[PDB]
Amino acid sequence: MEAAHSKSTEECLAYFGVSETTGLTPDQVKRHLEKYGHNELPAEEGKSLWELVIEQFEDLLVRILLLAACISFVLAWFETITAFVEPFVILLILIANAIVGVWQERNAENAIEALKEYEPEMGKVYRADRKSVQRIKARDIVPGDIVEVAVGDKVPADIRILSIKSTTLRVDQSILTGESVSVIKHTEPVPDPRAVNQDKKNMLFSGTNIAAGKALGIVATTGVSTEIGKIRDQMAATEQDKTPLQQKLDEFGEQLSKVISLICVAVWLINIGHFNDPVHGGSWIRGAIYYFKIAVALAVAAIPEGLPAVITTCLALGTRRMAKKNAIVRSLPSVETLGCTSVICSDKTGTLTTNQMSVCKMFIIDKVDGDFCSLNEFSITGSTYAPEGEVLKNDKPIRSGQFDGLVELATICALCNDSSLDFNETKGVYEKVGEATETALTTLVEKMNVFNTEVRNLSKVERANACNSVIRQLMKKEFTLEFSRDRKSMSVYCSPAVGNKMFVKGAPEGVIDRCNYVRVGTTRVPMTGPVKEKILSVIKEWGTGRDTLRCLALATRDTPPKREEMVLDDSSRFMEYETDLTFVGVVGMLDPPRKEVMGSIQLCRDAGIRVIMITGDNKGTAIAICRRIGIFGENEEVADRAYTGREFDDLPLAEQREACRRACCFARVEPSHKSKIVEYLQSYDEITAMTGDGVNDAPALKKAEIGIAMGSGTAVAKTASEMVLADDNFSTIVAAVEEGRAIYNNMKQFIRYLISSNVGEVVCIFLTAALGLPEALIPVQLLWVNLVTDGLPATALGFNPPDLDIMDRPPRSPKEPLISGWLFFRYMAIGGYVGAATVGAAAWWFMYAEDGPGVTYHQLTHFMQCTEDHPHFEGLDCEIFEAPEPMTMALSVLVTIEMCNALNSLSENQSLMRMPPWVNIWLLGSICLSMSLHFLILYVDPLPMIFKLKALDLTQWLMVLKISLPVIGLDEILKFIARNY
Ligand SMILES: C/C=C(/C)C(=O)O[C@H]1C(C)=C2[C@H]([C@@H]1OC(=O)CCCCCCC)[C@@](C)(OC(C)=O)C[C@H](OC(=O)CCCCCc1ccc(/N=N/c3ccccc3)cc1)[C@@]1(O)[C@H]2OC(=O)[C@@]1(C)O
Ligand code: NA
Repeated sequence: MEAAHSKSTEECLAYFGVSETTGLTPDQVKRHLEKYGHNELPAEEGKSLWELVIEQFEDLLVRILLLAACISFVLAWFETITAFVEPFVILLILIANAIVGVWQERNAENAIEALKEYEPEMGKVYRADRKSVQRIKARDIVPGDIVEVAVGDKVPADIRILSIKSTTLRVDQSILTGESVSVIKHTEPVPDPRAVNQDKKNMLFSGTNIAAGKALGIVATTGVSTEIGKIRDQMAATEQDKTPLQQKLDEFGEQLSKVISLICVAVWLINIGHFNDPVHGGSWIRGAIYYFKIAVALAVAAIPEGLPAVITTCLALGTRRMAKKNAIVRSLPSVETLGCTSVICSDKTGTLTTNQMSVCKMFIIDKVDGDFCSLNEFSITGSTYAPEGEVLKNDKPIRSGQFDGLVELATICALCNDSSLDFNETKGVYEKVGEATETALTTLVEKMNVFNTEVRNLSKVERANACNSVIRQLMKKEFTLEFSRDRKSMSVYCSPAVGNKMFVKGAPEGVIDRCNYVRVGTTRVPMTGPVKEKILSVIKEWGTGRDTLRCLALATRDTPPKREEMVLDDSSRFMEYETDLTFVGVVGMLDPPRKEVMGSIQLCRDAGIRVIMITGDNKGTAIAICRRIGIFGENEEVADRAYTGREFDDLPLAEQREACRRACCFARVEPSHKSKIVEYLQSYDEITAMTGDGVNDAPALKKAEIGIAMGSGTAVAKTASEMVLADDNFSTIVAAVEEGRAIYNNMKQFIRYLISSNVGEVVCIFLTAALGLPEALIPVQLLWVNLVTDGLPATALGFNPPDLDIMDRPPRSPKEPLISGWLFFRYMAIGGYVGAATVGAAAWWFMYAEDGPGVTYHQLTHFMQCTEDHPHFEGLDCEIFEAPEPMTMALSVLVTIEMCNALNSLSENQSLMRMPPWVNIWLLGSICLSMSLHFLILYVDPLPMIFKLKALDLTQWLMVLKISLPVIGLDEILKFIARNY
């Protein structure tokens, strides 16, 4: 049954054809099981380790490296023990990344799997095969089963309550909405078919816990058809878009594949003269090997092997840094999307305010005389739940007992209240026991002390519930009509130890409309026009004005109906029992905003981040609270920038999307509205942060770019969110967004640094193949630089001091490329220099170097013909063309250039003369280690044979410096162009 809440208990039994006493027959269970399936959510389609490994090798760049490794293995097979080092190192990189990926997925947690912790293992049913109850597996429960639940039981399916075998039935529905008080259930049907779950007073939802009582019911839906099952299907459908940087890697990969292939065509076209080369000759087996080991070098030089290690280590350190600021980020790639947040949708009571109620104002009727009227407004000091306060009128201490209207006012707050106070010695602070708005009333009557009781000598524990207990002795709480959203009030039936009385509290409009009289001290006066208008006017002054208070109308029924003429089980008749009331007074309490929220809203204004408030208050107070914390101006018109649940649904889908682009406040939203607002924001390409703390909020948290859960929220809300606020404070979001922009600012820099190095390395290898020179750089050397020599200053670039105007700029566009425009031309000139500096360095030692054999450029270009001992050759040893020394010139030039290029990466356009290189201390320290590591591989005896290197003379290093140092001069010239032109 889709709408079993709207059907009577007889209609539900008639639908399935099951008796409440006998239960489903064995043949009915057979057919109901085949029709509706088993009472369980679908299992996770877990990927195999093989599936992950394939995923690791699905990336094009990884595939290129694997191909290069294979070519290297073959070349090593047909070539010195060092030969197979190159294949192994490449493979080790790939293997490690895969292991990292596998570990990441294993650590990852799935919210849908979390939903299964709310699936009980067992369930109690009544079936026709046995007379007594049967405790079967909850998986085997089918719709139409007669199910019994009691205290401690977890509800196994969506159950329509048939009969409550106890006095009352209280259910803990906290998994749906978060930390909440138990809800009373009944058996009468709910008229509205489109009613929300909060109003389904006759339904037991799967996963909830029975707080107290015992009832018999009939199963309405099972599996994915339950309310918790519908939420799973919404989460399954939600697709997680790749972070902008992840998409850029996909872009950089496919564009790099085109350049590598076009270079292979370019080298073939440049060396097309080999078609006119004679046929007889052994240089063809050497030629194919020459271009194959250049292809391996071309792949290593193009791919930044160390970039993922530097990226994942900067995000991991930023997560530890955010954790000290109470921001628990779960996914590392989501830190980039955190700095890109454009709209923040936040709840109020948990995040924007402290959720610590306290009565601040109250008024009782002072005098009614025809058209004249006067009230007795009061002020209450003390913002905590402690009974330490003072009642004031016109800022003057008063004794509350001297006013008779306050005596009846306090008895309502003490009796029409299900909460209490309690003192904790481990913290020395009075704590809350129950609802926050009800605990404020118990604290209020303690500050009043309307009976002038002596509490000075009472202990702190006794002081907490002392004046309340006195009032509790005077009257006897017979029964309680619980709160319901249709009448928005609750009442209690009391008798003395004079006839009986009823004390009512609730929303002002509903309670005052049911008042026919007005309490004036101890007398009674009929409710008239000018009195009701004076009362309702002060209601709007406290709820809409600067006070932003939540008002509660308090009334009594001096002549309640007879006890036998009342039915305490019909929740629909509760409003009829709460009629013909006498207005006593109104109590207004404040949910104060946090201290750091007002400044955090202004930081979002300076950073171009829009804040949207989501409350449960009426539209008048929600707009008033927005004007208080800074969402709206005090005199700013907000006719089309604030909506409610009914207002938003009464709009067509066209005007709903237009409303979400200008709205900054949503009051009393339906459960589906959070996911609808996210989609409308995403339709405008907004990066939306959404808050929530229950399974109801779980689909909206996954749909939003960044779900934000509460540290005190449910486990499902945390597993569904990208960030968890440890202190539930809204300011943690702004601090996490600020840190997200700061991380990406430094992250943008070392990416450009490592990428520009790969550009210069390719130009170096393209010049080697286009001219026919010996290999100036070997893939083993390039891997050592791209992983270690350049990876250390890249990590150091992640610690660059952040800009002082980060929160003064609009959020970054996700489609903004890292390198484009004039910067794209810079790294071409820089890369064109590195490629020419390294190739020219190795060609120097071969040609103009005194320490090295002078050789003609033709000989160097035609060095593969040395074997002939041609007359064109001078009989020079052919082994010279394989000498180690020249590869050290190209390597030391490349290393020193990247050390200089790392200094130029401290700023995009600012000069080093203006922003000095010693701004980042970690960058200078990383350069020292990287250079020392260069000497380690140059001098420590095992390493240079592995890297095919030899030490350089003090004269040779000066040649490296005069070739590498002009990089700073070249890059400063390019920076000087962007600044002044
Ligand atoms: C890398 C080396 C070379 C030689 C190359 O071809 O690079 C070109 C290239 C692909 C781009 C271009 C480059 O084009 C040129 O330089 C053309 C010069 C021609 C000169 C001819 C002289 C005769 C770029 C380089 O030109 C310059 C001059 O910088 C600029 C730009 O690139 C980026 O902005 C970086 C995004 C990073 C994204 C983040 C990222 C993180 C980790 C990554 N891998 N982790 C791995 C780990 C393990 C395994 C594998 C990977 C990869 C990326 C782009 O145009 C880019 O193709 C694009 O679509 C843009 C918008 O991305
Ligand atoms: Na999400």
